[PDB]
Amino acid sequence: NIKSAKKRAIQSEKARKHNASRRSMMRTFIKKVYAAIEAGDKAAAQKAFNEMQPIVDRQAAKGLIHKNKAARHKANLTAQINKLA
Amino acid sequence: MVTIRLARHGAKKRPFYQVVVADSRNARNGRFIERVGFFNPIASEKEEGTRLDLDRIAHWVGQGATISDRVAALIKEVNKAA
Amino acid sequence: KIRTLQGRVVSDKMEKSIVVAIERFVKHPIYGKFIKRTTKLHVHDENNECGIGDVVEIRECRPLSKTKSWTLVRVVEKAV
Amino acid sequence: ARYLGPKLKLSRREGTDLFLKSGVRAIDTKCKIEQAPGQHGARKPRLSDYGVQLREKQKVRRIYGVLERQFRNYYKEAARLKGNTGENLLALLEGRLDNVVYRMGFGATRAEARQLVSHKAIMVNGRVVNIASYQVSPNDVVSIREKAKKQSRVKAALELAEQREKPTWLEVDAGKMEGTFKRKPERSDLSADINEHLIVELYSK
RNA sequence: AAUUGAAGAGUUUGAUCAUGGCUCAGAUUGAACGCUGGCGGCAGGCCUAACACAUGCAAGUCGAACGGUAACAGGAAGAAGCUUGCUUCUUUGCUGACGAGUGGCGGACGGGUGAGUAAUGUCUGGGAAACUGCCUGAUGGAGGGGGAUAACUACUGGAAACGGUAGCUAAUACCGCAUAACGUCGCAAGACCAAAGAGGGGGACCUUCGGGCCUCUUGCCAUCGGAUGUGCCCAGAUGGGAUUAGCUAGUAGGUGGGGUAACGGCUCACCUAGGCGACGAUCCCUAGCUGGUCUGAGAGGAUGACCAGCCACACUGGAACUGAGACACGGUCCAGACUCCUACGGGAGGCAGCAGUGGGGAAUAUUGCACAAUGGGCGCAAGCCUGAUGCAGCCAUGCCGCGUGUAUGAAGAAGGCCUUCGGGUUGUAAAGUACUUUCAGCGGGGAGGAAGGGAGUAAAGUUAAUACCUUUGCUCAUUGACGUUACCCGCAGAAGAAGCACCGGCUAACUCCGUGCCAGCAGCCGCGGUAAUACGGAGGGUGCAAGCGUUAAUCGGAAUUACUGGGCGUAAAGCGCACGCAGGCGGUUUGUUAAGUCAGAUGUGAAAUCCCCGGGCUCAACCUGGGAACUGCAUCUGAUACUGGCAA
Repeated sequence: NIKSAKKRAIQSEKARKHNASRRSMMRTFIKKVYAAIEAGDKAAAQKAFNEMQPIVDRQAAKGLIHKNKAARHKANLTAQINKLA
Repeated sequence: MVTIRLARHGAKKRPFYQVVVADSRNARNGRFIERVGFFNPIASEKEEGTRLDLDRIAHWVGQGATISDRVAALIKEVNKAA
Repeated sequence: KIRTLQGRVVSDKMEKSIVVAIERFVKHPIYGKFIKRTTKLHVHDENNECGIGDVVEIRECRPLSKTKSWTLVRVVEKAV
Repeated sequence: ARYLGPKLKLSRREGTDLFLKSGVRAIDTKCKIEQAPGQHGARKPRLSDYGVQLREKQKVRRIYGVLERQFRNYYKEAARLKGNTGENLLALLEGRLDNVVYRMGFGATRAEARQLVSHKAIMVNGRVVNIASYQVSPNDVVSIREKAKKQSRVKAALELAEQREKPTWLEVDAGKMEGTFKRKPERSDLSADINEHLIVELYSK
């Protein structure tokens, strides 16, 4: 409707696309981690955890994951590897 | 933002402003944290016209509160005594 | 100190938890008679030491399940 | 909002001189007082208990020229004030500005005093008060303005002020044509024949 | 000083006393209707169709973030009529600025409505497992690069709405890289995580002579605090129905995984078989809740329009996206009903914002003026926006104030009505006479709501700088929608200004005439069938008064649900009689506890409202200062007589 709501519509669409991509990459890295924990692999899962840590902290800082969630992930996953190793 | 601001309470064509401390996104005559003085722009030429608790104002500005232009003008009017 | 209550165990049979009846003794607002009045509470206990018919003190904590925001401190008076 | 009719008729239903035509002459002499308040006025009423209470309230209102919602508000204010509600009610009726202008001899009647008050001929404390029911505080000076001073009425009215009893709670002085309401009138200082317990009991039913 | 507070009557009977119902007298209202209507002040105004909506406004702003120039006005340069001295035209964002666009912030506030919701809500009191844009304090960082994409241009699809394709460009847009804590994870060892510039001014130096460089202001990032706001939990309280007694399988709990900002069946797998319920679950009807309002002596009863706090909703049903915050009134998506446009392929809309329409209804307002004030958004500010708000319009809808004159005046005029025809009454009423001008009308004068903001100085601070900026004084023009304002003065003349109900008893106030169980009246008792104080008219009176009556609704009276504060032999009312569980109550003495109870303290019980003492509007209504109050709850400290617990 005829306003500056049109601009918020198009910006929220653009940011929807950007956030969906970054959120999807973050979730795939976390799937790498506890999909490596599905098999009994310690150092493979540690390599995947080191691969996911900067991106989850980074998406926490960029403002789309709200860092407590960031913390939870790494906390949960650390538990999984010292349940395993 | 919390704001020390005026809030219109008198009758029609006869305002009495009460200076309060409100969360700034409330209504004018709505919800406030504490009232801290008043300002009658008439009152008569008698004694006061305005009293205003400077200790609580200094407390809230210490907390981070902002002050509108009228309340700043009233503190600049009642400076310490006059 | 902490605010706590006292009550008696009304039933027992649940997996590391208990349920406690509290007896508050309140005056009727219209009639002026002091009337007994209960408050059943789902109360948590680790390792379920208290059985049925006990008397137990009880404090409030974070939620531990649905209702269940209460946890014991001291089991007294278990006498059967 | 005020009466505007035959006055001596009101004074004749009550059976008592309500001072409604004080004016030039002496005691009535052309009223046929007591005799006939209407066509069947020669009949004795055999009045009820509601009739005596009502008729007492009407006596007082028809004296002071007050209508019912205003009188009723005086009863509420006299009730809430501390003390004796009959005496408080007469103290509220005696502090009226048109009454104080009548007591000082500035008007011949209370309606003439009410027209002096109404036609901006009266100041209190050096400010002109246009209002019949202004409530004169103690230690006030109420006077006539320079306009409507030395008009005939007030002079004649002061001429008939000496025929009356010179109220104790005033400073009547007619030289300067200014007066001082000094204190509230005591119940024993006014009129002696109105029964205010009847109007307390009238409003308290 | 803050509770000075309580009325009855009519009607059962031939009469009585009692019981008992019905009814009246009071106060109130978002009121409507009937008759009447002068002025002002302050308030209030769709209670019904959460029905459908024409039209106009209700949310924008910033160039001191960025590419840029669509206009407007200048500047520079060129050419021309050339009056060689002024105009016309053109290239240049060069400048003040600015359409469109990117970007930041706001559109989650403000404003509306009460549909749903009987307890995921509200009120009161506790709590822990939290997030928090803007605002504030502290500690520090703010280095070095890259790829894009709008706008723009060129085609192109479409009736339109709206797109598509190919190139170009910027940033405080976006992304890496470095850096790394008193940050995250980890027991540690360690691992890992961010950023953005812009503006004002300037001595010297270096200029690829655009600017580097210095300084100030402002912005960015990280962490820890604070304040505010929000999310979550518990206990108690907050309608009616038992002619609704069983309800519940993610249901109740546990373990582990996931999820959220955060605890949690929030979710899933497995294990246990619980959980709720006669202290009323479940079902059904109704309903937004509260501060409060009305009534009441009070306790209560009814209610929750305005004003303020909380919740919920935004055509209907659902969903998420962006964001600090929404599952979003003037956002997105889908579906549905309706309405509209169409080239028939498809599109568009959402007044329960403010005015306004149509409809519904007994009923409820202007398609107004202004941002001057107060507040909000944006902005360094100027300022722009603001149907919030200030005001104005209409309406007796309420409350309050004032007016319609005042004094005199007996020939007790005339006329009306009654009359025992003597007179009485209307009635000092009118007329006459003498005064006054409130308000309305006319003409002048004229506060206050106006504080700020702008432009020059002077001083101080900062600094390399006597710049720039900030602060404080001083000076100069100014800033009012209301508004021919409030108010004051002058003018002319009583001149423009009184109705409505009632008169048998209750209930204040009476006769005549007309009608004759009719016409009709009525709240109850009841009037009217020929001399009606009850009907209709007249005279007279009574009550209220710019109002007055009727109707609807609430409380009172009603001690007719009785807690205060009732009853049960015969008026209604003792189970047909017992036994007895849960429940209620419990002799007497001592000791202990202190739960009830009592006393004090602290925190809270929002503000307004009620009450008290004051203050301002000429008074009043109204506004307002301080107190009291909010009868409560929680915690701590005591007392131990009574009740309870425990022991004897």
